[PDB]
This record gives sequence, C-alpha cells and structure tokens, in this order.
Amino acid sequence: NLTDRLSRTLRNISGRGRLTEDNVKDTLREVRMALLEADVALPVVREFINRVKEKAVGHEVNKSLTPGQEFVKIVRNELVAAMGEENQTLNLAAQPPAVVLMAGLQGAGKTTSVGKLGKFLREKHKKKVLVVSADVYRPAAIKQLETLAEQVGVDFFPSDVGQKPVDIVNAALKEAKLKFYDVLLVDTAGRLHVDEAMMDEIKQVHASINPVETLFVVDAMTGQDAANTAKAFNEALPLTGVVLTKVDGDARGGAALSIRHITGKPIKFLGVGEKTEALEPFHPDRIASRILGMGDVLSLIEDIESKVDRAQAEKLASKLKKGDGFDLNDFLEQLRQMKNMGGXXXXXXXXXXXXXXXXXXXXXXDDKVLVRMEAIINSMTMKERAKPEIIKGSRKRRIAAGCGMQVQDVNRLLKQFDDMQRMMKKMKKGGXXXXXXXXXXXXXXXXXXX
Amino acid sequence: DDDLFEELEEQLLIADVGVETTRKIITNLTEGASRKQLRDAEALYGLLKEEMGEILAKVDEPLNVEGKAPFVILMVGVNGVGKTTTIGKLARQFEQQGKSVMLAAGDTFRAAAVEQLQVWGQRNNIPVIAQHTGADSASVIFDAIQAAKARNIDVLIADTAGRLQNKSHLMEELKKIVRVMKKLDVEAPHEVMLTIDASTGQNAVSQAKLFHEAVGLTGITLTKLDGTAKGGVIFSVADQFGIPIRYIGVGERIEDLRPFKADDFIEALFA
Ligand SMILES: Nc1nc2c(ncn2[C@@H]2O[C@H](COP(=O)(O)OP(=O)(O)O)[C@@H](O)[C@H]2O)c(=O)[nH]1
Ligand SMILES: Nc1nc2c(ncn2[C@@H]2O[C@H](COP(=O)(O)OP(=O)(O)O)[C@@H](O)[C@H]2O)c(=O)[nH]1
Ligand code: ALF
Ligand code: ALF
Ligand SMILES: [Mg+2]
Ligand SMILES: [Mg+2]
Repeated sequence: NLTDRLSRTLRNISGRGRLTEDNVKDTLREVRMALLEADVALPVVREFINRVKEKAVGHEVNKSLTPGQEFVKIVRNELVAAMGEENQTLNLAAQPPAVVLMAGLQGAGKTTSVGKLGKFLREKHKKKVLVVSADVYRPAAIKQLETLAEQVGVDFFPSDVGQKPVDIVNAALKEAKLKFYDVLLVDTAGRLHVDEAMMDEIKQVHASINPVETLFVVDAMTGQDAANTAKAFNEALPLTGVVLTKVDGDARGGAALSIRHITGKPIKFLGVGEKTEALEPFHPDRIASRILGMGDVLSLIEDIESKVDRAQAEKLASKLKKGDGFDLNDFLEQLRQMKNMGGXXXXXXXXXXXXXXXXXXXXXXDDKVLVRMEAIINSMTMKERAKPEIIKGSRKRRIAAGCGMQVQDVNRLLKQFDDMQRMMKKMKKGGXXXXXXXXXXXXXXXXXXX
Repeated sequence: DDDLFEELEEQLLIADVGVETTRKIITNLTEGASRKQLRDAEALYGLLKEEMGEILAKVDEPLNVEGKAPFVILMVGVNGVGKTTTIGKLARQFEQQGKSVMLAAGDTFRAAAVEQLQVWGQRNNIPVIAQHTGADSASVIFDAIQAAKARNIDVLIADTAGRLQNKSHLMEELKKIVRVMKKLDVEAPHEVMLTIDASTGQNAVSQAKLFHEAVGLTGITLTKLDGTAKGGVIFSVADQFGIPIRYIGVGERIEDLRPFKADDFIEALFA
C-alpha cells in the first residue's frame, strides 16, 4: 500500500519536475496515517515527518524511474537509521558479576526474557548465571522463574513473598559475589508508571544493586500509551537498552519506533516466541522493513533496480580500469593499429630532422618486429596487461616458452613498453606541443656517431 | 477553528481509537454540530459523549450466570492480558451473591499457571481442578464440567493458555476445547470472554477478529485501565464485531473488578 499510495500521490499532483515541498503534502499525510495505523506515537510520527520534509526538499528523484519507489527507499533508510545499529549486545566484559535489571509493565514477559537470556548467556557465552525473583506480588511468579531456570539449567536464588525486593536482590548480589557468578539476572514485578510506590521500589533496587545493564521490556502490541511508559521509565531509570517481546504476532509494532525515538535507548533483543529457547537479535532493517502486505509489485521493481545497478557498476568499472593510466592494453591497441597502419617507409619520409642525423637504413622492418610483439603480448594474461608491474622472471619464462622465443626478447619488449609508457605519461602530463617540442636528439659530442 | 479540529483529532488519536473510527466519529460530530448549530464547547463534549454513547449502547449488556448448572465461562485472549487475574476476581464476584464457584486450569503450557490459579482459588476458598503442566487442556476442562455437574456447581470458570491470533494450530486447539465442551452441554460455553489489554493498539481488532471467527466470542473484558491507557480500540471492535463488554479491571487486587459502565468509561476516557 505504501508504494502504491506514494507513487499515485507523486504522479497525480506533479508531472516530471524536480520534486518540491508543495508536492509532498498528500505524501506526508498518507505516511502519517500509515504510521497511525502502525500504532506509532504521534509526536514520533510528526518528528519523523519533519525529517522526511528535510529529505524531500533536496530530492534527486527526477532522474529515476519510479519516484514512489526511491521515496520508499529514503523513508526506509531514515527509519533504519532511526532504529539504530546492529550487533547490539549486553556488556559481559563487565567486572563480574554482571547485573542485569528488568523493568516494564504487567505481563510484559520480563520473566520469560530472564529465562531466554539465561539460556542464551549460559550456552552461547559460557557464562555462570544466577537468577532471582524480586516479585512478591504476582502469585507463583517466583515458582515460574524457578521453573524456567530449572528448564534452562540455570541456578536459581530462593525467594518468597514474605520478604522484600531490596533484601532479596541484595542477598542475591551477595550470593553472586560470594560464589563468583558471571552474570546476575534480576527479575522484577511488572509495574505501572502511575504507581509511585512501585517506581520508588525499582529505583531503590536499581540504586542497591547498581546494574550494568537495565532492560526495558515492552509488548509489541502496545499502543499510544507506549510514549508515556517509555518516557516515565526512561526518566525513572538510566536504561541501557530495550527488550521487545511478542514480535511473532501480526501486530504492527510501531511502539518499538516510539520507545526508540523517545528514550533514545537501543533495542538489544526481540522475543520471537513463548519458549525459552526462542530468542532473536534486533535487526533495524528487518523491523523497519515490514509493516504492510502486498504482492507481485515489488519483484519486478527490485529486478529492474538490480539490472540498473549492475549495469551502472560494470560500465563505471570499465571506464575506471581504463582511466587509471597507460597500460599494456592501450599499448596493445597502439601496436595492432601500428602493424596494420605501419608506415616505416612512409614515416622515414614523414620524419626530416631525425633522418639527417641518424642513419637512413637504420629503420627496422615493421612486419617481423610488430608480429613478434603482438604474438608475445598474446601470451600474456589480462592481469599482467592492465597491471604490468607484477611481471617477474617466471612469467617471462612462461611468455618466452609460449611464443617460442628467448626471454631476452621479452625483457626487450618490456623495456620498449616501459619507454612507451614513460613517453605517453609525459604526453599526458604536459602539452603535446611542449612535449613534442621537448623531444631532443641525443648526441654524446659534436662528432657524428661518437 | 482548524485548531479545534487538530486538537480533537490528536485527542482521539492518542486514545488508540484508530483512524477509521476517528474519521466516522469526527464526521458524525461535524454533521451534528452543523445541524444543531452548537456555539459552545460543553455542548460539543455532550454531543460527542452522546455519539460514543450510541457506539457503546449495544455492548452494555451485563453478564447473567443464573439459570445454568453449571454456567461455563471460557476465558480467552492473547498473552499477558491478565485472564487468570480476571478469573481470580470473578471467583469472589460470583461468590458474593451466593453462587457456588469452581475453577479450572486450562493452561498446561506456561510455567506455574496451575499454581497461580490454585493461589487465586485458595484466596477465594474454592475448589480448583487441574492436573499437571503439559496435560491436554480440553480433557481437564471437560472433567471440570462433568465434576461441576456432579458437584452441582453453579458457576465454572475455565482458563485458557495465552495464544496469539496469528497462530492457527492454537486456534484449532481452542476449537478442539470448544468441540469437546459441546459434548456435555450443547450451549456450552454459555459465555466466551475475550480479555484485552488497555495498552493494546490496533492489533486488538485482529485479535478480536480471529478469536470471534474461531470461538465466537460472546463478551470482552478490558483490564489494566488503572494506567494512562484508555483502550479506545474497544470502540472499533464494538463497532465492527458488536461484542458486549462484561467488566473492567481497575487493578491487581481481587476487589478491583468492576461491572462495565458506559458513563464511567466515558468519564475516565476524557479525564
Ligand atoms: N509469543 C510471545 N509470548 C511471550 C513473549 N514473552 C512473554 N510472552 C508471554 O507472556 C506470558 C507471561 O508473561 P510474564 O513473563 O509472566 O509477564 P511478566 O513476568 O510481568 O514480565 C507467557 O505465557 C508468554 O506466553 C514473547 O517474546 N513472545
Ligand atoms: N494493574 C493491573 N494489573 C493487571 C490487571 N490484570 C492483570 N494484571 C497483572 O498481569 C499480571 C500477569 O497477568 P496473567 O494473568 O498472568 O496473564 P494471562 O494469565 O496470560 O492472562 C498479573 O501479575 C497481574 O498483576 C489489571 O486489570 N490491572
Ligand atoms: F506478570 Al509480572 F512481573 F510477572 F507483572
Ligand atoms: F501468562 Al498467560 F495465558 F497466563 F499467557
Ligand atoms: Mg514476572
Ligand atoms: Mg493464565
């Protein structure tokens, strides 16, 4: 729907100009409504729209085929850039034990996240993990975390509803430091931003254990309240990251964009399922790619774009390799054009001042020499041509054995090619008239031939 | 006057009502205001409450558990909407006027769900039928209904496992549960409850859609309204699917369950 709406909008409003702010109105409105149906926070929607405007002012769109497609490309790039980077991971470098604190609303899946991160850090990172339940409120929450910990093979710290979260996490931290645990996972009760006592509680806990990692667990189906929750939780605690859960649903998941924008904290994890063994890393491009459904439209476009890309790549590379300078390719061309057009008898006539000093019969026969040169060049691979400085003795052996001649002749032609390269380089650096007039006839004295 | 349009639009958008329902409501409010020529804001608020009141007029039907032995209420919905807590509240709520209540644990998947519903059952001092984690849910619920018929239990609440609507196999499992429940009583379940979180966005439309296309939901419970989430999507699902709203949880405590009232919902909405 996005591509269709944008293409339709850019087509119906303006013809082919260079896109201007006046043409992006209905575009921005349709994108706005698209994000509103995506359950994205309205202020985030507006602040994104502003960036879309800033990118719309300078559009290079006119030179392409489909304006809506490249506009979609720009929006996707900006959105991915807004989602942050990849390979985001908790800091297990930390001085052990590493303390990870959980925060979020009720039924956010914080406990299941503790189980997932438990199995993940235990198996993959080879870490010794201790888990503890700070929840004295929710019935059988401690038993749940204990069960999950028993399933993932992670040691569990005993706790009950008769205790207090502070003493619980303090005893857990003490036990973690005493038994030399690598990672301390702290699960806490789901709480509302409108609750003062619970916020003071999680603040006292965060102050008590001083966690190196504070994770914010929010549902993917969360609505406009995600703004309030993200803001309040961000102002209450110095979040080190955000953990999104229930991404496997059909939900739009604009709440991720909301929290990411408002808090400014990166998303390090995406729950892909209910089970403990199911966890996925956060990929900005994957999340920013899909809120939609469609078919058969994007395939042809992606194909054509690929064709244009590979064509422009090959055509630019072909000019780039030939634009490096003078090589054995151009030398080969000049040599075949030589042997075809060879003017030795005529060039002896064309030259006047050089014939008065040098011998008249000193001119070598073009046919034999240039056939030898052509054939010897034909014994060379394309790499030794474009890059002549990689030629060594063994390659000279291959060449000489291939053409059925002596290596000294190969060295001779490499010398002549060196001379030609130097000369043509001097022609490229200076003027052809300054360089043609700079040509000098060397005489070692005023005596002829001495 | 455009500032009023923008303001009202933003107010309706931050309530998670949806753009379609917003378009409809704004349109009808525009026609109504143009017709009645209201020059004051209070009359605009009143007319708005009248329109949305007409939207909630169909869904105001209360739940009646009387007349059936037992009266089976199937609690369904997505993950973490607090179905179990709602059951824990409904236990005492149904215990108050003298109706005997028994609880059934239908979630054998999630950890310590059985133990949780056993805690909620202990708080209400009522028998709870469950077996073990990993057991067949339909069998447990079936045995619960049979026992309820033998024990002459007035009201039986049957829990279910948290399931996403996009998963078809779980839907087929729930359909199996219902089909099994059709054996003892043809009209069972008498009440199908969809528990929706207030923080839920437009996804609730799809949730209610598939759950209605599957289980044939006879009711909807909106919990977690003690936060800043007003759950305005309920207007959309009530518009499309016309499903009644039984109650609203105002908190985690057992006394936090209240009968759904349109006027109170309106009062809490704009505030
Ligand atoms: N599909 C899916 N379900 C999840 C995920 N995380 C949690 N859940 C569900 O959430 C339910 C319990 O949530 P819970 O962890 O007890 O809430 P919390 O302890 O307050 O964070 C479980 O039944 C899970 O099915 C997830 O990443 N994906
Ligand atoms: N504040 C508040 N919390 C709720 C409400 N309903 C449920 N909860 C919380 O949600 C938590 C877990 O929900 P749960 O019953 O396990 O989800 P479910 O069993 O999958 O439906 C419980 O600890 C409750 O405290 C509500 O209406 N208000
Ligand atoms: F349901 Al919780 F912390 F486990 F709110
Ligand atoms: F946490 Al549940 F069904 F009890 F998803
Ligand atoms: Mg928990
Ligand atoms: Mg449950």
